[PDB]
Amino acid sequence: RSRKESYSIYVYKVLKQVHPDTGISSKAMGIMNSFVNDIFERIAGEASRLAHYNKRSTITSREIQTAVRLLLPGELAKHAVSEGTKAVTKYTSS
Amino acid sequence: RSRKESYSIYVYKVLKQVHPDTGISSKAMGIMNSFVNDIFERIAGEASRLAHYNKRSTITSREIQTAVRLLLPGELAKHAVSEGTKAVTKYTSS
Amino acid sequence: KPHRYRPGTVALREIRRYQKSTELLIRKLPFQRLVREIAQDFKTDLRFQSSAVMALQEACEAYLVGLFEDTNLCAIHAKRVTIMPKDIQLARRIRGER
Amino acid sequence: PHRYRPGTVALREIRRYQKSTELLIRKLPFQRLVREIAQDFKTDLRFQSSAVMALQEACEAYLVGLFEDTNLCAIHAKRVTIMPKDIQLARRIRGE
Amino acid sequence: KIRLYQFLLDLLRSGDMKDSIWWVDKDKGTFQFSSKHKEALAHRWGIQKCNRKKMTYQKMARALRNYGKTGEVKKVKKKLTYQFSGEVL
Amino acid sequence: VLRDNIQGITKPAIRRLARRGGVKRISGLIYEETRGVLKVFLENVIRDAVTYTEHAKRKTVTAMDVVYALKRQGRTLYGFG
Amino acid sequence: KVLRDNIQGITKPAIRRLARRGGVKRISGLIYEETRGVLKVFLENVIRDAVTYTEHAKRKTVTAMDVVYALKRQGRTLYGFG
Amino acid sequence: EVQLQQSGPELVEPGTSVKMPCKASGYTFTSYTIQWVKQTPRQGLEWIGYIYPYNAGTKYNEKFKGKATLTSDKSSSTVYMELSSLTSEDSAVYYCARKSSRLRSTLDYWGQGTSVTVSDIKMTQSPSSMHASLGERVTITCKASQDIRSYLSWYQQKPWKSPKTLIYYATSLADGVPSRFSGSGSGQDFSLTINNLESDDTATYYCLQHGESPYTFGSGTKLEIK
Amino acid sequence: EVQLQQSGPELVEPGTSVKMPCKASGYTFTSYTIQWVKQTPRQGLEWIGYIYPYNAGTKYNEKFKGKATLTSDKSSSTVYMELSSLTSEDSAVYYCARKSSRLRSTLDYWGQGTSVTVSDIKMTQSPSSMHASLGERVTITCKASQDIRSYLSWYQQKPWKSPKTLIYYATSLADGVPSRFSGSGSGQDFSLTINNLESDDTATYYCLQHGESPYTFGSGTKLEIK
Amino acid sequence: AKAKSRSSRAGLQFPVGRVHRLLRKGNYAERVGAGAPVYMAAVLEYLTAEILELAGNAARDNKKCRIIPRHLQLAIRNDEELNKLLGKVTIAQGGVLPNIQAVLLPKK
Amino acid sequence: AKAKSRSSRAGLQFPVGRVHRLLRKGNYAERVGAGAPVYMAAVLEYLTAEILELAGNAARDNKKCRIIPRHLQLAIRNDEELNKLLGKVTIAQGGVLPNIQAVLLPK
DNA sequence: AAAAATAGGAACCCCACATGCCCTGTGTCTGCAAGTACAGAACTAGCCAGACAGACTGACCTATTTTTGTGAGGGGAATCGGGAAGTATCCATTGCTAAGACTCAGCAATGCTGCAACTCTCAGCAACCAGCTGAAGA
DNA sequence: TCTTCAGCTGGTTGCTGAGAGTTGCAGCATTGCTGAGTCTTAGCAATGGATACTTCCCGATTCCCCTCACAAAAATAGGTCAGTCTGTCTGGCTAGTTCTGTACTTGCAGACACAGGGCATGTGGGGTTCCTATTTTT
Repeated sequence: RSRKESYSIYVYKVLKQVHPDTGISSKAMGIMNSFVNDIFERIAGEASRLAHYNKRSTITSREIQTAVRLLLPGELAKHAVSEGTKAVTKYTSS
Repeated sequence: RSRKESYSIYVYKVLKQVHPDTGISSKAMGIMNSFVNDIFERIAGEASRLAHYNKRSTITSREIQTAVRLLLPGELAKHAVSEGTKAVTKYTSS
Repeated sequence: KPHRYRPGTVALREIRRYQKSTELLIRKLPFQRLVREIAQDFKTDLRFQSSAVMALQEACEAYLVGLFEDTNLCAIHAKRVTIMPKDIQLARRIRGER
Repeated sequence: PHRYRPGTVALREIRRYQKSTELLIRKLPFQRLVREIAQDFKTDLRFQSSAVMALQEACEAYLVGLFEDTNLCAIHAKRVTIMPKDIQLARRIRGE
Repeated sequence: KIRLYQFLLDLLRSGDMKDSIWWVDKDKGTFQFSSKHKEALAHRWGIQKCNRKKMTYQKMARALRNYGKTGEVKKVKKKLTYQFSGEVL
Repeated sequence: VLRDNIQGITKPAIRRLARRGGVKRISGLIYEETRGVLKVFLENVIRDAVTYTEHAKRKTVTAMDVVYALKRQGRTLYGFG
Repeated sequence: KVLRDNIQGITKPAIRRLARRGGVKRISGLIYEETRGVLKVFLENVIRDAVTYTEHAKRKTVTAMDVVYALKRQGRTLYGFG
Repeated sequence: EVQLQQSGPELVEPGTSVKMPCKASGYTFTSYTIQWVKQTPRQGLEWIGYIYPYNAGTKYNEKFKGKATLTSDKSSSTVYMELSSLTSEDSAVYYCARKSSRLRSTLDYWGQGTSVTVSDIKMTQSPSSMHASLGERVTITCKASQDIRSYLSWYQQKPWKSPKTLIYYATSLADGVPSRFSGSGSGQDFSLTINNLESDDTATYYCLQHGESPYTFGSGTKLEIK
Repeated sequence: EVQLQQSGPELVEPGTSVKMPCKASGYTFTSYTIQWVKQTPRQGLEWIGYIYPYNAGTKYNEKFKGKATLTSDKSSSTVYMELSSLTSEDSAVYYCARKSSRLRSTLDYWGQGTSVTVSDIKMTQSPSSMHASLGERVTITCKASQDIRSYLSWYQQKPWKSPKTLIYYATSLADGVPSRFSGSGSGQDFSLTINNLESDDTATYYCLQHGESPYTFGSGTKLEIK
Repeated sequence: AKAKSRSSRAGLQFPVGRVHRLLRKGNYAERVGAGAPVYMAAVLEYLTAEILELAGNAARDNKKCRIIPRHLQLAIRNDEELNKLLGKVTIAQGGVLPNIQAVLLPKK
Repeated sequence: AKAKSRSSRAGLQFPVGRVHRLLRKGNYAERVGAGAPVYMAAVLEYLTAEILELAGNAARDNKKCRIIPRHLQLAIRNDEELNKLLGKVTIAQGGVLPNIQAVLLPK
């Protein structure tokens, strides 16, 4: 009863979504949780840093938009911004 | 006419007080401003990360002192903690 | 005459077996004794988690494998297959921390 | 006439250029190059002079660091002449 | 600042490298300059004042005549001489 | 529109950048490969810089954003802001 | 208690195993000394950073999270420990 | 900017070793995989294999195993296909085209085609050939055998021309294609939507799956305008 | 932890040249300057020069230029002092000691001292000697000739023993020193104040400036207890 | 009123609210826009889906029904873009990619 | 009462209130302590004073009045600790140290 | 004859110096909540202790990689010469960055709610044990 | 007529999966207000044309000095092997450390008067920078 608050069941849900018939070890849960945390703090630091660059006190879709164009190289950037754009479009229409 | 708000005059005053005769170019002032700013966001990012580590919502002298010990290598750490401890100690007496 | 292998094929065989094996190549007891050796000089009577010393472990074997493949590239560049300490010093120099 | 032995002249400009601090690459072809390579991202950009200064000096610093790296790489192999194997090894160790 | 005549009196008082400039009458403050080491004095005073190009003796001759207008450090009619007053000594 | 300015950096220019680094003798195959690595350095650096300038709705690229891009890349530069 | 002489605790067949993980065929007998020196300076650096992190935390037992942060200090991010 | 240079047609007697290049430029040559495909008048487009130049990783079709051979050259940015022991039924056009390493990515740009002349999931294009005026309503069905996680890509091929990429990930429009084209459907059933019609639409259309290792092309649909 | 090993005593005829090492351990060798100082009984201590092994930078005293030569071995962490053309007025005890490259830092640790026998700014220590019991005040004066920006430090040496650093930057205590010592003064007037006196405190005391290139010691002061 | 999850509103699986909470308490700025957490969740699902799919292929051709971190390293090292994103990584319990040198191969 | 600067109170030249303001709006923590800006002004005066001493010593050895960035390059590249601190930074018109290999020298 | 010494007009750079002004850091007051000294539950690190087995290591043979020496050869360092852009000022234009004024869209703050998540406990089932009862075998 | 094997009935001891309890956290309803979006115009730097000259670069020659090809050694390190010495893995047991819970408190945030330091500007002394007219010997 310490409330570690990891992301193990959520990445478990997405892997059972994409690969329905494969199990996975807890070591890979540790690797993936460290990956999501490390990538998240990287891109969030870049987004806040870019918001400070433009004397802007907020982070919106435009700042994280430019920041994911920055950090993800090449075609990962364009595929990620396409899926993020359709995700925020579907959430906007609700 | 836009209040550029640099650190030139303080480097000027410290330069005069410890070197009473030496001249100085404005290009070296740009070098000094870039250096002091780069050290500022480095040590401030270290202090923010270490304060977020110990679930601390405040930055006092202890974590940023630990950031001084982390960043500056060798004799720089002990001399810097000496100057900072002397400064905050005589400031506490006011 | 007993059957003896020519040099190199045992070396290539252990290259093949150690590039697909993932277990730790350093024994845990001397490594934790060594990190305790490091540990006295900073402060006395420190305490360590097992996960912590495995973390420093796999970090330092990753660092040494990176350094050794850099040493390999340096030795192949010198028209050689033998590594000497000057290869390690050159790799440490180009990587920037000397 | 009198002709200098090879290497001595070369180390003379080694000595005068290591103490020199001015810029080495001509401004007009370099700014033409940066405009050409910036044309492909978005057409008709605009550059202030200080930006071109920053690109040029960053390029000079990166290239002189890479050249001293290739110097150590080449003199490791008991050679005084650099070949593209040396720059390939230097970029591979530096992570490019 | 006004370092010109002050340091010119200072090296005369210090007695350093007297082949260029030496004392002929310390009471009235006059002194006789050599015509050979004046280029060495030009380079030495240029590197002290931290200039941009090489100093010429014609340019120091241009600079030092401004003290005659103020009235402290003056010039008399004799080849390569220059003198102080009683106040500045 | 501009073309083939990669050859604008002349042969003694790569020679002089070698001379700053202490290089004694240079083979003939060095020059084109140094042009290539110089080009890849420009393409990544200018890509970061143009992304920063498109974020701010500026079609004029500042030196300050160049310091930003080099500092994120790991080659922080001083004196330009 | 006090501890002594464990930098030679790593064996030269273990260093050979590390080399064969690094993909090198032939090694010399002189590689182990500067191997121990490089390994020595690497762990004294990371323990200096880690015990500084612990000493700010006012803790006496070094966890694994400050180890992950100590490896993240030099741009050597360590994974799977939190 | 992305260009895939290829050689011309060859008149080769059977049983001879043939090697042709796939020189590329305008982009980082190592960053993208290079795919290979041949097209016959009797079987249509048919995937051969691909190589990824970072590790020289090769994967070949099972029915082209041994016949096909891939080599890569990082120095000249060229990739070579080798054909050994030429069968008489090998007189066909050969295309090499660029594809990124993602399964979301697909074949974006194509070579011109080398007409070399010699002296598993069954996925099917349901409509055979459509006849239309300049403003009708058309829809092409690409029902497959098993399920794929939207790994479908639609291609338009003009006669004696390279195929053109239209849709990636079965719903997202490719760069340079106008919004008149749109893909739909997920899982096993799919549809391609074209609202406006012009004269240049008269071509042969294909859909391509990549959810499994052997890539299979559609039967082909010839659209006819006026 | 830190060690500064030296060689033994030397019985040397005049006119020759003698090499001696200063092997050190317990710290990062390339990050610290190594200074050399000799000890004559009739002039006290005389600074020779220093070496910086990170770039092999040299600097010598003009009184010892030519006679003094420093050679450094980075591999064995050992530096070597070289005396050339030994005259009769060279019989002295030679010490090698460590100092950081920081100007605030001073000579923190010392070697045992090699006793070799042969077969500007002026610093003034005003009270040469004094006698005191075990509990009173004592004040030592270190008035200088020129202005020094608080770049002064005090040292205590026992007879036939290495010197020990007491203060650094003329006000801040060193490591391991008790709080009985207290330094004061800046500019040209400098003083050190000692709170309590013990039986081990009787020794010879020196103050060394490092605000200028010629490092000059004082005349010395012998302290007597009880 | 019935409350629907913002992940369900966006049609994703990662929690938008937890991301927004971590962004607000992450000391980035005192204001956070609406599209930033959902965009963050979208790019996170892209990265996790791609890496788990590559690990699924690495387990499938190895005839394993459980992903080991060796599959994770074989996924992350076999792409220049993934290696460029993860140049400074050390993955726990994974080993190293099997590669051989050209000179170290036998001549015959 | 009479206004008195925290820099004047603490014996600092660097502005304590201004670095305090940059800590408040630098998005580092929701609260900030009193002694941290004094600590930062102290350590920044240490760093600037030290490398300006090395630069002034380099200028005095070269016999120049004015501090040039070449003197700053010779100041920071000739120290091991500064090179460890400032390894990954370039300096405007700094250049490099005069350094050749000994084998490149002729016999 | 002649050039160093001697004046001076006319600009030209730079380091302080003064001033307007402006704007933001000090100061004071009020509120308030994060950190902390203290106490106790728990938790896991270090140590202890023994069996055991397998990597370590010195020795030895041998094979094989490297180093040193010789030598041809060709590739670039050095040099001369002649053309060709680089650039330093000089101007015209223009466009595009930003300050300022205006208007307003979404988000921090507040409060309530409801499903989220394994957790807390529960009532029926599996095996254990003994008294009771009944059949089998002498 | 006794023992002995076997099953039923009743109570005990665990065992276990699902109904139920509990609590931290995301989402829903206002709101105001404040940072963000838009238009306008000043103004200031960037872009292009003009031109001289001057430094640099491109092109032919030489030669000489590195470097690569090749043979001999000869250090030097790899493949086997006998004895071993030490890592490890088991189980336990403290006991110093760490987390949870409170009071309170004390240092820090918000808001308003201000005024003194900081920024841009301009000016003035103290120097530099060229060149042309005049006068004494070497």
